[PDB]
Amino acid sequence: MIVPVRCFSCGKVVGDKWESYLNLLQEDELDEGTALSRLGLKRYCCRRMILTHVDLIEKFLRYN
Amino acid sequence: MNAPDRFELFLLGEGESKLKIDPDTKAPNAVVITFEKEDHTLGNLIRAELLNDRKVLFAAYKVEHPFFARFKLRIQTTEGYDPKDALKNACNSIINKLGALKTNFETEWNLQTL
Amino acid sequence: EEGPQVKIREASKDNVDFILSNVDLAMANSLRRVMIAEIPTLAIDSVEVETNTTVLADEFIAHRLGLIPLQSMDIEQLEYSRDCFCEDHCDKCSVVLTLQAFGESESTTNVYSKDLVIVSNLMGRNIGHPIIQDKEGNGVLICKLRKGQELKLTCVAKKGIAKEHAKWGPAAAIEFEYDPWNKLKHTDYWYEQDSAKEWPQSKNCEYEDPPNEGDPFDYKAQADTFYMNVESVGSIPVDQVVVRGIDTLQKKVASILLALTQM
Amino acid sequence: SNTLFDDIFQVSEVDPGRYNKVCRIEAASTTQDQCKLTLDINVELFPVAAQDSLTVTIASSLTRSWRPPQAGDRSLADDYDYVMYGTAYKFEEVSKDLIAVYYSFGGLLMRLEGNYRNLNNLKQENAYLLIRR
Amino acid sequence: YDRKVPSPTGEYVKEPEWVLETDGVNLSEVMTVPGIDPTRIYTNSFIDIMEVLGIEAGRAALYKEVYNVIASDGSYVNYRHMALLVDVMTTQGGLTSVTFEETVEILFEAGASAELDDCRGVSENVILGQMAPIGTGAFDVMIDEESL
Amino acid sequence: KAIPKDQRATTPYMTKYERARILGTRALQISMNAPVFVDLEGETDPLRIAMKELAEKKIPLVIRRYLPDGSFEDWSVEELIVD
Amino acid sequence: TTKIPQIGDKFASRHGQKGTIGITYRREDMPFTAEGIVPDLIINPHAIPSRMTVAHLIECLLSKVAALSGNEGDASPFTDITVEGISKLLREHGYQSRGFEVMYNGHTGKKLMAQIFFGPTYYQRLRHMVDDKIHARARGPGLRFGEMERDCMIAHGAASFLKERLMEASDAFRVHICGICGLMTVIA
Amino acid sequence: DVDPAKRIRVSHHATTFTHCEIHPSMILGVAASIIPFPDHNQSPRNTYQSAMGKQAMGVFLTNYNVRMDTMANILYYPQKPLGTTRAMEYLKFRELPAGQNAIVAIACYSGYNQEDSMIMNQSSIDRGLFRSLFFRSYMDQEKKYG
Amino acid sequence: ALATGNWGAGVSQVLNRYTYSSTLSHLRRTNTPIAK
Amino acid sequence: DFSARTVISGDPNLELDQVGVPKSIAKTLTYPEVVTPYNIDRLTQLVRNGPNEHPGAKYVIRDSGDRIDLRYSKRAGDIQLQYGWKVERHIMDNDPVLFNRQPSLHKMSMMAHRVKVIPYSTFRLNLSVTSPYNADFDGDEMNLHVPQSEETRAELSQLCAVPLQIVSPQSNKPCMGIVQDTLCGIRKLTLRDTFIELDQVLNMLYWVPDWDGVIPTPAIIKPKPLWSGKQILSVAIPNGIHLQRFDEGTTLLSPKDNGMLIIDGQIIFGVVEKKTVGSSNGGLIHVVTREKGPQVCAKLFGNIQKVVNFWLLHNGFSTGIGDTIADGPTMREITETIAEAKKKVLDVTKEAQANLLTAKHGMTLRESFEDNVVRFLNEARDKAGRLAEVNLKDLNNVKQMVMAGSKGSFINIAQMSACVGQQSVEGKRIAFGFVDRTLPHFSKDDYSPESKGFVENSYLRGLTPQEFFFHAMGGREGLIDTAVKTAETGYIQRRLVKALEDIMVHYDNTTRNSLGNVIQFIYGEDGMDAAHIEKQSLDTIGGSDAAFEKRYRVDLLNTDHTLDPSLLESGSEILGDLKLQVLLDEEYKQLVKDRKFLREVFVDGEANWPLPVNIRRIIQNAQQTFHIDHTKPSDLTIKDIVLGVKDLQENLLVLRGKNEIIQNAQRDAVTLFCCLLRSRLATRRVLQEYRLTKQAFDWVLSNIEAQFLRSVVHPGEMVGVLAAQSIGEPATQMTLKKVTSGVPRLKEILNVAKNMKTPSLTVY
Ligand SMILES: Nc1ncnc2c1ncn2[C@@H]1O[C@H](COP(=O)(O)OP(=O)(O)OP(=O)(O)O)[C@@H](O)[C@H]1O
Ligand SMILES: [Mn+2]
Ligand SMILES: [Mn+2]
Ligand SMILES: [Zn+2]
Ligand SMILES: [Zn+2]
Repeated sequence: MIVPVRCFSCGKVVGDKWESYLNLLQEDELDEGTALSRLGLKRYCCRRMILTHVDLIEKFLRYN
Repeated sequence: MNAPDRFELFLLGEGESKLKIDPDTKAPNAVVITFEKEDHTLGNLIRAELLNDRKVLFAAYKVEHPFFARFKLRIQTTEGYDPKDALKNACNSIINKLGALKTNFETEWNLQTL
Repeated sequence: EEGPQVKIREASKDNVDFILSNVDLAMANSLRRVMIAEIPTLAIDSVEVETNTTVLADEFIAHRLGLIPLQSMDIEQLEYSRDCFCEDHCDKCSVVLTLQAFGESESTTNVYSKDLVIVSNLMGRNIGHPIIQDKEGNGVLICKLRKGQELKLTCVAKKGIAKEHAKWGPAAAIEFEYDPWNKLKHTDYWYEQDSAKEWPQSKNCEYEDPPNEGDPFDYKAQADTFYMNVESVGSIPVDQVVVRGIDTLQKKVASILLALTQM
Repeated sequence: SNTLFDDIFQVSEVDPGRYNKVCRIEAASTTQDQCKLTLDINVELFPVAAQDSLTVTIASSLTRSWRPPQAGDRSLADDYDYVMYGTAYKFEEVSKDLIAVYYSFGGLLMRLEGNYRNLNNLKQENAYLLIRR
Repeated sequence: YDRKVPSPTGEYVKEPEWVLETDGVNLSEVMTVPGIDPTRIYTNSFIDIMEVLGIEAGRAALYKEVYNVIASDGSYVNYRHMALLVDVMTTQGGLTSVTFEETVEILFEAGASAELDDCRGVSENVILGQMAPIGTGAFDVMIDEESL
Repeated sequence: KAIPKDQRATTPYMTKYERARILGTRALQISMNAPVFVDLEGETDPLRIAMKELAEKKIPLVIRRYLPDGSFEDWSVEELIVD
Repeated sequence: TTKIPQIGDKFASRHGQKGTIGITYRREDMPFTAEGIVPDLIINPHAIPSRMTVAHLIECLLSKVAALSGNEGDASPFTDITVEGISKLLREHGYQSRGFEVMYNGHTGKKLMAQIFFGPTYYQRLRHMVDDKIHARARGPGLRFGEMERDCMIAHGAASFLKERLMEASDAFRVHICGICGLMTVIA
Repeated sequence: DVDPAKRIRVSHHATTFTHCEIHPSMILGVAASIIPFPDHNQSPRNTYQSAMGKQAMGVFLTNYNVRMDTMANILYYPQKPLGTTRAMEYLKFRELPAGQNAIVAIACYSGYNQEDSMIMNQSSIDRGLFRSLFFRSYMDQEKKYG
Repeated sequence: ALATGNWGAGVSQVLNRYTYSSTLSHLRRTNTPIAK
Repeated sequence: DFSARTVISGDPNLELDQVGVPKSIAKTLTYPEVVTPYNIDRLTQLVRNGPNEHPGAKYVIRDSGDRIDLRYSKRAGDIQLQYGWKVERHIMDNDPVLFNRQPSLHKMSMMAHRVKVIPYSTFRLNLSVTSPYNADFDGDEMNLHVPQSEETRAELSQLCAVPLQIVSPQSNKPCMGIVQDTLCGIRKLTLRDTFIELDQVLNMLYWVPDWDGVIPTPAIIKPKPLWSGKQILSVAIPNGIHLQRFDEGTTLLSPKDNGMLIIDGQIIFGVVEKKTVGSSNGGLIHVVTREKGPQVCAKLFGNIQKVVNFWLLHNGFSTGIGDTIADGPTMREITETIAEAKKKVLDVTKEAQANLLTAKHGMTLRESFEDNVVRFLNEARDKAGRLAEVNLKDLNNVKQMVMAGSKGSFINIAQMSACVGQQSVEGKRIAFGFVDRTLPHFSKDDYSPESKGFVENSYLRGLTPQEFFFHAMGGREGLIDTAVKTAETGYIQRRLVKALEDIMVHYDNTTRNSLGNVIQFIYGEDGMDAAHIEKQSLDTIGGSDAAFEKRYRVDLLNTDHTLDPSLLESGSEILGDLKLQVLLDEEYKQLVKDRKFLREVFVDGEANWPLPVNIRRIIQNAQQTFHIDHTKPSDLTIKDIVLGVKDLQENLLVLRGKNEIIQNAQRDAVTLFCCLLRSRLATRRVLQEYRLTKQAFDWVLSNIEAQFLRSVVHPGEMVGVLAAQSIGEPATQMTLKKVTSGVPRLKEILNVAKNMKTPSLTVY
């Protein structure tokens, strides 16, 4: 619904990287993989976390 | 639910001990100790040292079911040599080589930048 | 200093790559495990919810609060709540943190873990503080509000071990390798046409001599040298994941000598 | 307490077929027209090549636990490179008016054809096997 | 087809033979055709076997139809289970197929026929509060006054 | 309608069903504080006790076997061979 | 309620094979890659060759590349996506190219003789779980014993059981009975 | 000179075409449009997936908090599949997914995953893997025809 | 008739909402009452 | 009532006969246990714990019939039990309970297990009980039933308990074996090259719970102490167990490590796979059951599992996409394989197109054409798949499963890696459901492979759209056929059981209905229990006349054809003795008749037939047990043998009546077993082959006789139900030529249908 706090599998914090990841794509124009590796998410387990997040809360916030 | 609390993996119920030591019937100068609220971390380590001891005739451990944090270690030794003595000898070495290693490390880390 | 030998090759606030040298696989593996499972650490483990008009449910939020890593350098000097003589919690067994947020702005207001206020007496032990490692010093995103929405909470942290719930774990991944060439033949490589074309060379191979095709297999060799790399989440600095890691084992094994003595 | 056959062999052939650590020597006796060895060996612990040659002794000691080296730090009823320990399962292939005794070393197998040690080769297990290069 | 037959020296050998196989069945009449072996003619219609060759030959056809079915899938069941079945099907002398308050209908008939219920079934025994004379119930147990 | 002790034609071996029923009738009795005939060389478990009983041949019971035609033979526990 | 996964809950890939969780292991105890990656889930090889679900295996290869490279991996049917191509790309990225990795046993740290096909695959949590599914009716004041269960008990010969189970608790009434006219006419 | 790893196709022996397919993957329905590589599966299995998908938990609508239905399952942390189909775009499966990308090993390891069973990572669970919300609504009417 | 399925009956059913694509699927179902 | 139902899971750490029951379920179900001085203390404690702490209790009932409710009861902490009260206690470790997976189609779907109380919420089971219950761990649930009295507990443990159902009557072999992992791995463990080192050895050894504590001696001493995989498994196979088996050219030096040979409980040669340790006619679990009994056999499946899954946990095993890729060169050969078959097809086509093809005899031209193209295309699929099999290596993990026996077969290799092949709907190639075509992407009158459903591609490679759709047509037909099978089968099964349910064996050995009618004058025509019957070869039947006379003829009056004097002590002294010769002529005449008789019974010459008392394995035991030297003459005499074997025949009793009729029955019942007997213990075999001593010989006999007597069926068995369930239950795994077959046939049989679908006469 919202970035998860850590990689389910390794524990790395990943919940402090979502705003940046998204800034890194739309503001500095990197392809998703280059952007991930810039946030230091280099094992495929963490990469999967950000790359396949879906921020549903952004929809949930539209209701009154 | 029917899930046993997680604390049960490291913390002794009422009435339980760290060790129970029992004589083994099968062969001489043998013992079986059951360790509670422990698992492989200890169990493979005590074990593997017991085997660096040449008065150690047998050593082996197992966790009989993965649901319970308990292991069972069987030491057999040469005539005259108490197995509980072989397990002080072996827990002793352990502590000593680690001793060692936290020092070799605390060192190597001020030799260090970043 | 004779015995098990160390050899850091990199270090960083966050990771420490090293090489253990002159030790058994078991003690190596054991230290790996301890670092993963049994180093004490501090983590939200109770959450009272005064108000949540958020779009997330409470246990969803709670769960997320248990996961925010909290400073833990001085955690030996916090007693486990279950050893303390207080009724429930207090300042010897617990930090208490507050969280209030209100979606004041029109646009969407984020709640981050810097918005966590400690509310209890620390006795100047360095614990409790939300850890912060992003450029903006937000740390972790906890929630999001809309204009009109509210969330007020208290939390209690408590000392704990990842065995009991991973939130309490300090370490994150732990690289661990040995014998990169395969000399020990501890593994047997799968392949279609050629084993060496088809498997990638470990970085750890440089550090070690390739074998020579003549050399008949060495039955006596053992596993003596290990390539590790411990990565910290941050509640505990790294060197300290190891040192407390070695130290926790050493206490495990001493509780075993103490209880032969009591037999 | 004894030893019980002992001779020197010529290696015809070394088949590994399908295995990696293990291979099947076909050897001859230098001496007898009659006495042969087909035998399975751990080639990683003890390599072996075509035409190499072998001093081979069955023996029968120097059934209680097994206890590590230590007795083994002086006490070697071996001056050899290579020692196995098996079990005879025999079939006394008593074929032609030559013998064949069979032997299994945790499943690494042997067979001796020949004749002169019929009143020699244990009916029985306790049987070691020993090789120098 | 190949047919295992003993050879002049005693051992079994293959000896092919032609065989005819038909769609449709006229056993009584085809049996009688010159040149065939009437002693080895077969059909998968066990009814016709029983009509021409009798109850026993039908029983043994029927088994062999049952056994074919079960082996054609490739499984194996011991003889005696299929033998039991096929006996149950043929013991009256022909081929018999095996395929608060209700029921009253049936009890009225019982009445009027003077039905004698042997009381060996498990339901009847339930209604009566008893064990059925099967397995562990097929004997009685009594106190051994004759012993020291 | 009864069949003299000689001339009895049924197996001299105990069947699995008789054995099961004996042991269990007897354990039912031992479980209701019925006197026991054998040395409890520790046992507390009534089935187990009963089986000790059956092995020492101290179960005084008789198996009445009906034949399909109404007629019956009586075989004692003592006498039945247990295999 | 929040439902946290448990022994007993059901899960599936998208290739028409489910399972239940038969136990959980904390991460220490799981096998690991030299990079210290550990599995979230471990499925048994015996579940594969008969069902011939090669698309599972291909999804896992493709999915490893996708994660490593940050692209969405094209799994549609009827294209020119190939394993060979997938495998190439994954080799470019440093892994052996059929998706095997060396792993190490958790309990010991020793390497594993065999290497292990390891990769992300998309799994679904399916509804309908050990808590909805467990009951246990033995009174105080399926799940039955029907025709077929009786028949098995007859087969084993268990008459006493069959009487106990199929009784009434409807008490045994007693009754006198003439031995000439079997009826319950007897004045007692 | 064709690619040894491509499938065999049997060429246009046709100069009379009147039409052409838009895309062959459009023969499939909604459910089977979510299976990756169905053309590499034995056919009954794609049939069994096409049922199970209907039991998976995801986010059925963005408005769940405001509905009140008999029963509902929302997964904490839906992830979109690393392996998708081009049909999914229309089915919005990336936006309202029903699944998570799990790191999976295929291995014999302890014997507790035999006979269509699985070992799952407890630590992974602790940190949220496959956790979901369940909601039950109960209703009741009042008085009636008395 | 909308509340029942009373028509030909199973003609009207409650819309599945387990998951987004189970919904779409239900809306796109067909049924045949009653030689291959 | 007194029962629970949940989800099942497997567990390698439970014994075959256990079931794990969650603690919550164990505090819900209860057993009424009577206070006595043997249990008043335990019952007391269980009362004080009460309903909600397990080992506890929910009610106490006194003298009165008064029911004391421990959860409410203001006196629940203060009960002083009396002898003769009752306590309803929670179930607890080792109570017997009955466990059942529905549908219960045969009796081993309801077996008694020993409780083990465990945490979490699933009922748990040993992997090897799975197959009788027909259960797996993807959802399946099963029901557990608690017996309520002492007699009922005895019935369940002394007749329905799992150990007693290892060997079943259905097929006179085991119905439980080693499966899945432990089967993949026992083979791996047992290869030539698998050696283990001391650290891992001792942990494997301590893993077997009743290892005597002796470390065995290593098969390698020399550069290094290394033990074999063989030896370590052997620790779990008990002493005095012998088994041998020859595979396609196994010898006693198995180049390939084929077959199997095991002596005194130690593996000598052979890799262990499904033929040895599976649920197989004459493998280890069938041997161990009989030689040492049910309880040890049931331990054995856990000691083998403990060992082997330990080893496999540290060895590892996996499978992956790689295991389905065959070589570039293999692929080209597969693709040509396939191209040639499409050219065969193309000629047969042109040939029918020119009107040159002939049908033969009531078979249409087009039927001929199709029969030929489908042979072609199947023959291609198959060659292509043999191709791929061959090319994969021993370390190919798909292959390693197939070789073990644990999962998968050739067709699976083939279709994954080489080619899926011709799809079919109702026995035929995909039909023209558009007018003269199978899909609109093709032109009309196209009978080619592709047009009619040949799928050339493998799964790895992927299907084309047209293939894809024809394979779904295919597939759908088996989904349908499957539901029709399951439903047809279930109705059959119930009707057979209702038909046969009252048939029982009686204490006259007769099998009868509830009327007392006779169905069979003796059960099974032989009076045996099918559980005690094994496939044995009847020796007299086969072979040439010369060969039978070398092996059995003893001619004491002929210096070439007597018993050499090294066979027997008396050997010198019997040469030319006339009156021994008279006995021996008599034994031969009976061997001769035997062979004639049997060749009339078995017209075919089939020598291997189920009979009770595995004589070869008794003799093999005698040989082990008396340490028998092949190198010394025996002290048996001619008369000892010849008359000893005649006397044993008289005591192989099935029927015991004093009249002539029952005697004839008895003799007829025991004829075939007596032929196998006289063939196996004939004089020259006893001396020249077996080399028995007098003492071993006398042991052989008295055992034959005890075992024979223990195979007889027991009166009271409900063989009806059994028959029916034995025939029905395997008619349920008919999930699957041009004669009506399989289930519809079998409907056609039991129904006695006037109007059968394919009636046929076979005329020789
Ligand atoms: N051990 C096995 N050996 C041979 N085939 C198997 C085996 N296990 C599963 N199958 C095959 O898998 C198919 C169905 O798979 P599935 O996983 O749905 O079985 P299942 O677990 O019994 O299904 P369910 O429990 O929902 O009834 C069957 O047609 C069967 O042939
Ligand atoms: Mn299944
Ligand atoms: Mn199932
Ligand atoms: Zn990660
Ligand atoms: Zn406190």
